[PDB]
Amino acid sequence: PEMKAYFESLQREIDRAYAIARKARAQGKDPSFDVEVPQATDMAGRVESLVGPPGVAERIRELVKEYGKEIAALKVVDEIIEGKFGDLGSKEKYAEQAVRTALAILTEGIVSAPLEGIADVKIKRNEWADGSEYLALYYAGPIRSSGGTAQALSVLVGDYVRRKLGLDRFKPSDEHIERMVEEVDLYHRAVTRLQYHPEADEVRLAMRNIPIEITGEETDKVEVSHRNVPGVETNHLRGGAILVLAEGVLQKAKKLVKYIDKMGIEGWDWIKEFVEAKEKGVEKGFYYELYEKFRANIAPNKKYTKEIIGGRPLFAEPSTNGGFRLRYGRSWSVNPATMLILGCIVTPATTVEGPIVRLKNGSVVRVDDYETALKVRNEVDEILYVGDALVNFGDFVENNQTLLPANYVEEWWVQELVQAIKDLYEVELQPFAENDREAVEEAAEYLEVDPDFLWNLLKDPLRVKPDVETAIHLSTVLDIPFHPYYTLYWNTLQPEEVEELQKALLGAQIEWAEFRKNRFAKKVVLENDKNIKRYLELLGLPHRLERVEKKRKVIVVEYPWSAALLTPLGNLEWEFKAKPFYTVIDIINENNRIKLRDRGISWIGKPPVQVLFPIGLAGGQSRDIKKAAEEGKTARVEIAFFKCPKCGHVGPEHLCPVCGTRKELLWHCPKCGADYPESDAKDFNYRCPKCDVELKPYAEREIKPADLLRQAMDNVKVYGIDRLKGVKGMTSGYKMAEPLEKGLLRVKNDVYVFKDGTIRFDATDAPITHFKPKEIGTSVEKLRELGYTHDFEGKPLERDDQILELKVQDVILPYEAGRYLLKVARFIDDLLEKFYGLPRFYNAEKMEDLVGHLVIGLAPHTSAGIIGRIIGFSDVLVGYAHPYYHAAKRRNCDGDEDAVMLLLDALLNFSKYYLPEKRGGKMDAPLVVTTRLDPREVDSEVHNMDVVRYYPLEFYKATYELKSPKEVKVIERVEDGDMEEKVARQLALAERIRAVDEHHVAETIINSHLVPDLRGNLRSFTRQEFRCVKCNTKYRRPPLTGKCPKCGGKIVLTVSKGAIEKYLPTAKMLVTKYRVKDYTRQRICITEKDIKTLFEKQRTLMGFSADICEKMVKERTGHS
Amino acid sequence: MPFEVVFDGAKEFADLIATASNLIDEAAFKFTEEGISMRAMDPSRVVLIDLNLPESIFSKYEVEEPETIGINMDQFKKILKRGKAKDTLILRKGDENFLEITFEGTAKRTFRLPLIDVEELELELPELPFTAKVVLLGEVLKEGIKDASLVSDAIKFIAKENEFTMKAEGETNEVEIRLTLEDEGLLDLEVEEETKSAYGIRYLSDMVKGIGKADEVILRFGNEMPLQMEYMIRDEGRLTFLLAPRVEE
DNA sequence: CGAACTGCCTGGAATCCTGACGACA
DNA sequence: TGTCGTCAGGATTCCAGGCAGTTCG
Ligand SMILES: [Zn+2]
Ligand SMILES: [Zn+2]
Repeated sequence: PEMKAYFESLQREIDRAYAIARKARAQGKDPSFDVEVPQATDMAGRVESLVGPPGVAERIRELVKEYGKEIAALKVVDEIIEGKFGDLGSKEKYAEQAVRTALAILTEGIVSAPLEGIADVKIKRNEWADGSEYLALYYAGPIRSSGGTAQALSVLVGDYVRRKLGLDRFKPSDEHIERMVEEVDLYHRAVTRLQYHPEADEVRLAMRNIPIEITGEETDKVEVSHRNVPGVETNHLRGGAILVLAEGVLQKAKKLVKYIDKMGIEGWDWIKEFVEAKEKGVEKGFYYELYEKFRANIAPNKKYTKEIIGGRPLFAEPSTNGGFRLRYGRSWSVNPATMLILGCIVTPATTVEGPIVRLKNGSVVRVDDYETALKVRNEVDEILYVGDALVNFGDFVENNQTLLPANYVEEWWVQELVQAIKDLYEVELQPFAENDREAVEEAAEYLEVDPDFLWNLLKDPLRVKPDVETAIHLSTVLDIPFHPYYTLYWNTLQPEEVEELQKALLGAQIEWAEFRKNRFAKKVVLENDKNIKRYLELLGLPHRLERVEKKRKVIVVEYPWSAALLTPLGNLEWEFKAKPFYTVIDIINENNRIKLRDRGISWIGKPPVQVLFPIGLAGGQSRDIKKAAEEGKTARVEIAFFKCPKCGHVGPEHLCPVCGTRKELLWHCPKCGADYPESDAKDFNYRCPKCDVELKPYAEREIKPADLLRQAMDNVKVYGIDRLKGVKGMTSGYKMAEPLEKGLLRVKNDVYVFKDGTIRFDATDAPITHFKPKEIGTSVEKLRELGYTHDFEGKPLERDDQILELKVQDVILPYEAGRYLLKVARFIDDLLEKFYGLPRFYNAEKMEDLVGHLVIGLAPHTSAGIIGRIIGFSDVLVGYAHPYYHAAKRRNCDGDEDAVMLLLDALLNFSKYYLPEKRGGKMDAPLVVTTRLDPREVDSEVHNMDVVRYYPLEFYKATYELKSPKEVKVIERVEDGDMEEKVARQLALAERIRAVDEHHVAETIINSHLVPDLRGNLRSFTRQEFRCVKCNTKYRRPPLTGKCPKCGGKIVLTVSKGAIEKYLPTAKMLVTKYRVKDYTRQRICITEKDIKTLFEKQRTLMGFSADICEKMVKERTGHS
Repeated sequence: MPFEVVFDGAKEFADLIATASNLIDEAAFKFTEEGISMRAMDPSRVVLIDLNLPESIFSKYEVEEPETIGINMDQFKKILKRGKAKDTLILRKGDENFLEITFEGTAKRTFRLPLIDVEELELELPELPFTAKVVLLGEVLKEGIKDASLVSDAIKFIAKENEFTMKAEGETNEVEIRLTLEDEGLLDLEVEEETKSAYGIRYLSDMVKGIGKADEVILRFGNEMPLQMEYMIRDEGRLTFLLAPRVEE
């Protein structure tokens, strides 16, 4: 509805900013006259801006919106190959353009892999065996993290265009497969760790199955055993192609078979072969059957085993199992109380309960809120439970992840209760919200409860928790299971030990209290010496400790915590017995007229350059322009110079500051001594008769920035500068200039910058299911004037604590990001007031004034910038986002954080010339902005809106039946330095020890870090590559010549011995704390290596240096 | 545990504890009815510092019971940076872990600090035959070690009957200083036989730069036995450093 | 009529945050 | 692409000995 009008206002503001930028650029003080960042209309516009062609948008839209995206892209590539819109060159160019357009369409136009990562694609013939074909795929830099899905899709489109062109099948030669497997094992063992360990037979089958051969590019300087292989221009390592094929076929099998079923091409049954190969892995209680099902479920055990790849291994807590809570939600989050009391990806959830531990006083208490957490975050003794974190079902998990066992929750409990009373007493009601007057009145009359209490319970059962007395009272009418929140964990005890527990309970003191025909209790006083306190403490129940009572250790448990343990036992009326193949809950349900359920069953588990000023060796190392101007030295640079038609001055700047016009660009042949303008260059076909070289705009010559700095000085009119340096190397092909005035303004503003060419700052966000103005810091009248007039349920906005749905264009952004944006806006207004004399559009000078404008977010591997509105803030060092602003392509793109930027900053400092020629960084460039992400407006608006706070009773009841987690039908139905690191490691070990009660073993990652460290140390010591101090480029040979012949000073060497000298005490303390074998040899070896490399020269009469290393050495010597 | 020690001007004690802190960080001052004592070992078990100060050094001295207290050397070095030469240092301690440092003058200063404990093991040094004793001035030794510090680290002391020599060897430098009874840097000699030993001068240079120029020193050593350099504070207290030489040539 | 006894103040030096470098995964 | 060690380097404050002003047989 009004969201369309709000988006229209947003695009109106965007068009106003665009008109302002156009009026600014009308003067032309930069080599650019058009808008570099246009707004995308749709996926068609995105792919057209990525690869084009400029005008196939109509056909793309028609095909997609009329027949589906898959066959639409298929027919579009068919038309592109057939040349419907005309010709564009040769067949190779046609195939390249078709592959790029297809990949951009299937990826929705977010990845720049076919744009720059895959530079060229050619077809080459086999001049050795039979004349078959291979795709020479000239790749580039930004392809090492192209993504497994993108690589599989590229392989698919390559096979498709090969089938279209009709080529012959390449014959896999013995030398080819040998060099392929050699490169594979080399990359797996020495170059870089792989995400999927391949096999020789598998890679051989793949290289034999690929019809046409594939020839990539060079990655690193690593040779092979078989030199001069036919087909490759060298003998280097094709690690790029290796990782491409690996993450394409050996990792993406599921999406591969999905796209196979979508397309319908033959010759891919080897994926079914790989599926088959991976497929080569009276006394009967319900809980025993559940345990048998969990044992048959190999996915949790396989995940627990695969979790050993990272972090300190074999450090699991024996008290609580290695898993978190399962809260099914549509489409992880752990309570920050555990983080405060304290290794994977984190996510905050503060609105839920916390764990329960014991303190130094001996008592046991649970963590509830931030104040108590900060109070007791230092007096902990041992961690008993981990808390109740939430994992959901809507997660896109694959590889046969079995169903995680659910639990009996309070919501499902009260749902069963209200359904039972509805089918029994014939009373209709509406749960999950505030009930109606008559319905709640009849329910209160039937249950002997208060209507307002029932209303509050239906509003929030976790917040409004009923007393145990009334709970058992209402349970005696329906024989419903027990209250989960007041139900201990009993799924890890033996009934033979439970018998001793009941004996100790009978031998203790007890006082009673009853409420409404419920013979419950009032308090239990026990002695800690009456039984083994192991499980008495592992139960995790808040008790009170007492010492001066004629007895050493006394414990007392009062209501509503004693009844929670006594009423399930029937007030010790009936006798308990031990029975195998039947859990404690099963025995309790046997010896009682009330059946209960389970609670704990879910166990899942440099250089800091600022401005762009090419100085090279003319700046040395620091490259200070002030230093260069003071010295008065020249500079030999390969740069592009300009020329003014009126004045005639020459310089590397864009506009001529002497006159009032902008100087043009001159062309020069570096080989010859000829000069020609752009007109003569375009007339002579860009060819010089003197030197037959392509006419290049830039040339290599000398310049004097010492006297050239006065121009920029009088242009900026401000001389406030302390420290400022320029660039050293140029990665672009044209090596164009950069605004020196803007660079000086950035220096005077004292901000940082990357090698991208614009200003972007990192930020971390994480979406959540709700949104609260109380937390985001915005007033009701502010939201009203913003455009919000009703809440998530249609009620007016009057309360600040109004729970709302997560808005799309909202920002939870930290104070550091806010201050950086304020500094960026200050620099922006300063430049726009000093460059052209434009009035300040934003006029932002405070922290709160920025709320309302528009910014742009961008993730790695995303060539499109997502436009968002500045509505919100943050107080903590982290933030939140929206599921639409943060998609899967922005989460698994080799980076979790995202860079933020301002639209004016991009419009004023963006230039494609700031992009390298062949290679590229983590991303190409923020080329196009995107803001429209309509989530089925006229189709599934209810699907987009109704996502929060729903509990499926059907799946809650059908969770203990070993259901298939890949049931798409049921899924759709339910959807509808050293100090900090060392201290952190030591504290982690200490807290793990407190949790496991001082019982641990040695680890393996310490050795996996030490042994490669020792080997690298030895290799560096045997290499000894030195570098001259002032002669920064000339690397001196390991043979010592006294001093650098060009610099009579010391030569900096690579010692690399200070790191191991600091890592040795870590392993020493570890081996002193815990005793282990198979590594004392490594310890004595590294110690003796240090000793005899230095070869402790002074010793007194009284030594006796204590050392567990020497102790174990003498012990082994005596044993020998 | 409670005690109170008042003294008008303690810059000597300040620089003394500063040198002790530069030597080592973990140190414990034992307060007995006779006064204060301290003995600091070395983390590399090569150097030993000892100091004793009786109750005839400061102006006011009132102790309750002999015990052992601990003071962080970093926290003390962050305190002596404000000690005026004309101040009145008052160290007060009660039963709680509160240490009070008071200064009376143009503005009454009082700093309270927490008192942590040090558990360094104390053992009496066994007796060893010195066979070489000498008493010299501090300024001459300080300037000699500061002249021979930049050339090398192993300074060789040789002592014969009524003869002393301090030399500094090397490959491209040689320093030599002769000392007799009629010289300007020797107070008295008690040599027994011909001794010669080379010592490192890092801690030596630091500890002799921490000590003033007019102060005297007493060296006790032998052929290759460890050296002991002692001196007196206000003719009442004693302070001695002890360290072994090297075995190399 | 000369000698210690300070201020002080400026040279010499110790300390340290910043700017280069290389190492692993 | 994230991390961790080393090195120099110049700007800084703190200490010490020389220049100067001053009260004593
Ligand atoms: Zn001009
Ligand atoms: Zn030419």
